[PDB]
Amino acid sequence: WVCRKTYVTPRRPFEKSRLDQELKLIGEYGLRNKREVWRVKFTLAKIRKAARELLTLDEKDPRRLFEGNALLRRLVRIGVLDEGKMKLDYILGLKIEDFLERRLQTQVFKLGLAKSIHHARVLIRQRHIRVRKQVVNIPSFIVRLDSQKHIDFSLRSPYGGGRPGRVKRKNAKKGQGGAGAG
Amino acid sequence: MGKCRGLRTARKLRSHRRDQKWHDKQYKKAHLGTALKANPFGGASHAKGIVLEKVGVEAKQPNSAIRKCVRVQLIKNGKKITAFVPNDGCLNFIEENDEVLVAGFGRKGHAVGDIPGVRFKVVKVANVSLLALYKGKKERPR
Amino acid sequence: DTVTIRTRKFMTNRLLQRKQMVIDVLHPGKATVPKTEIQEKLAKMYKTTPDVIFVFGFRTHFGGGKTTGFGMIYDSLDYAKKNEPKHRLARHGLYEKKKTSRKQRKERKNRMKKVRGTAKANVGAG
Amino acid sequence: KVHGSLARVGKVRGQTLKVAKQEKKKKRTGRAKRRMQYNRRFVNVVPTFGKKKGPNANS
RNA sequence: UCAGGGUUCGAUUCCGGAGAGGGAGCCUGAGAAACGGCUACCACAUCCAAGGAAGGCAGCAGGCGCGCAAAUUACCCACUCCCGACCCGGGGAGGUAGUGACGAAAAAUAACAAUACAGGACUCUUUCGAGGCCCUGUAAUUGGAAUGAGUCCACUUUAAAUCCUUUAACGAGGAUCCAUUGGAGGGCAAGUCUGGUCGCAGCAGCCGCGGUAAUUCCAGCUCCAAUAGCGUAUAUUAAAGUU
Repeated sequence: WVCRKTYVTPRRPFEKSRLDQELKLIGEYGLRNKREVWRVKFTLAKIRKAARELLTLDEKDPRRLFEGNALLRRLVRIGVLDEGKMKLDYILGLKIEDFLERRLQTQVFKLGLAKSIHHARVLIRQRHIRVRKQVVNIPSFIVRLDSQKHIDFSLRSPYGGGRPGRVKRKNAKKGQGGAGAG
Repeated sequence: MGKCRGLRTARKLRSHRRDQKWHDKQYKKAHLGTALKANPFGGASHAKGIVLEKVGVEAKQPNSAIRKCVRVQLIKNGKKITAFVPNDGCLNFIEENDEVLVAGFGRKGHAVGDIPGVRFKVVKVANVSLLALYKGKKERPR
Repeated sequence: DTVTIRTRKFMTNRLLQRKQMVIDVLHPGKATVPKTEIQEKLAKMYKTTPDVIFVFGFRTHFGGGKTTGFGMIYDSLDYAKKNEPKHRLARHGLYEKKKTSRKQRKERKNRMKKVRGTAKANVGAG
Repeated sequence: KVHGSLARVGKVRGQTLKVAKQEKKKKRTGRAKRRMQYNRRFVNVVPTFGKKKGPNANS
């Protein structure tokens, strides 16, 4: 039906300067590939293009008002922008890293219960967390501002209340069939 | 500069450009179609033929080597093309009076490297790649 | 388990003589229970008894915890038995189909086409 | 010398020794391959005076 | 595809048009110069007791041929609509499944402690040295913990079923529940390592490598890039202010 790409490739194939930035950025946040990086940078450069229009439109054009007002609300609703700013010039001061703070795996680590970031991604996938009432398996949730005070573990897991795993209950049955009857 | 900048000179611009575009080499091949008629390909990426007989082809200086090509007749034209064979010992995996699949070098019209008179190479002998014959993950199907 | 049946946007659909709502269901440590069990509980929430209740849908969300379907409740049997698409009546049996597979119809039809006056052989006889 | 003509194919590949030392060790994929790449280059932290070394050096 | 201006493509799901082997003529009807109607000629091809008779898949499947090149002689009118004298009948329209690395979205292939060395802020000490913190890989075994991949009863899905989601019971110690595709002289991210070959064999888009000391060939080890994808050929755009 309707399909389109969510990322673009770099114009240069190789460049010592570029590769180090993409590598070290992936190291911090535990990302799997550069396709998880360029995805972010497509969205950002798209938003940077839309903003770049409206600044050149006449001040108090109706198109410029209605777009900007509802746009900045969305940037504030995800929390990559403040309302102590609230104008279009600060869109261009926005950059790549601020998004990545609002990723699920980043917020698990930063404001919750994890070891290193590499641990935290595994917890999201193995279904040990929820967002308000709802299980997730996607570390690319990007998390709305309101939902940061509802990040909790899951209500059926061995982490908190719920049935144990098959490593524990296995060893429990080693007390009954591994050394209790075997 | 040195040319009209009228306001009613759309005709004198758009008819001039349509003429001086034909002096370009690239454009003149695309739109006359003399390309299609002269080529042994129909513009198709590959083509298929039947072997006529192995040959040895001498190299252009400074390099000196013997390059062991083949010569092939085609299915759908009956005309003849001289085609390179890749890596060491892959000549043996091509046997006379069988079919092969050919393909251009990667320069799209011109002879490549130090070998002259060759503009084509060979990729598959009989639904089996030169790679798997060479590497040894497949065998001759006969 | 202990499960909850919970309404959602009721309609008194007088023209078809039924009452159609959503069947919003919560299940705690389980989810996805038989549809038969569901209509029992709805029988003893509007006192209409479970043979004029009909339900279907019931897709279960991730992790369990909720399931949502669509249910009808007819005033009498005959209003259901008349209106009702056949497969929903046969869903808890009182009707079947036969008929018989597909094809045996078309190959007979074209043979019936090539006779005139008497086609009673082909209707029974091949 | 060259004896038994120099037109012969399969020459260099049919007179070379064939040896191996195929792995028993399993290499990492996906996430962890980038994790090691990050730590081994930048977060060690070794670097010293101007040098040419590269990330390979079997010299 | 693209800064601005453009360039290239449009058989192909919507709308309009034209045509049902090639030509011509015509019947019926409100509407047709109709081909799932008819008549003739021409090109084909079938049956025949040789007197005659019958045919047009650029409809859905399927076969031969052609080529570099393309799926099941499957299930069903429940949905969506249409047709009829009709609330009831019919529909290869259409829906459903199969084949499917054209292409697009999502994101697993091991995470955490013990010991072990290793680094540096910090502390003590004239220094040596010692303590200790933050972390790192890396050896040695392990230990505890977790999960779907699969296998699979039940429910659900639907016309009937599959898939998906939901749930029993089995299901991880790294040797296997195994990530590959290309490259390492320069352009261009990575070996003036080891063995073999000696202008031979081969590599090389380009510039160039090989004539017995090959950082470029054939192999081993190591390293680099992208990654469930990567390479190659060809059309075409940007690069091209080289239209």
